[PDB]
Amino acid sequence: EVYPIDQFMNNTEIWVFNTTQPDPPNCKKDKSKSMTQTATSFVRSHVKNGNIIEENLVGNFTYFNDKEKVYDGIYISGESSGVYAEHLYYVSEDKKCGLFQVFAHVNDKTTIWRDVRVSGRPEEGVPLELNCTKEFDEYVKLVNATSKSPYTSECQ
Repeated sequence: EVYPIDQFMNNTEIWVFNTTQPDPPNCKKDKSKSMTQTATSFVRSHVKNGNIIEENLVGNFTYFNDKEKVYDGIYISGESSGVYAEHLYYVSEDKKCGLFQVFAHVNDKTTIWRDVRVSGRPEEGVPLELNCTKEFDEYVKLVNATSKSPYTSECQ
């Protein structure tokens, strides 16, 4: 069914825990700032050559699903990795794990990938909901993609 991306993104820190993005930078995370009824303002952060880069972005809520009552996606203008749309298509029962379809365009090159994102700092001995990670693993096998985790406990 459909999970409110506006609720998932209303968390202090959302980390990219696993991704099929090719060669992803380390320590990818979003930090919420504020939301209106129709858009969220947030800081998208990652590390490049030891430097923390922070982009102040606006995600405009929209609908991938048919019934158009629950926001499940955002449009993004000017994102530095070329991501123009993100579709939240699954969230765990405990609301800590979310699966994303990511649509990107840079330099006459248009790509898609998928993420497991975690609504908080992952722990040492607390695994994510099994259906969440397994559904992602099913996709990774189906498209024969390579998956990587941008996260380490050393991430600021």
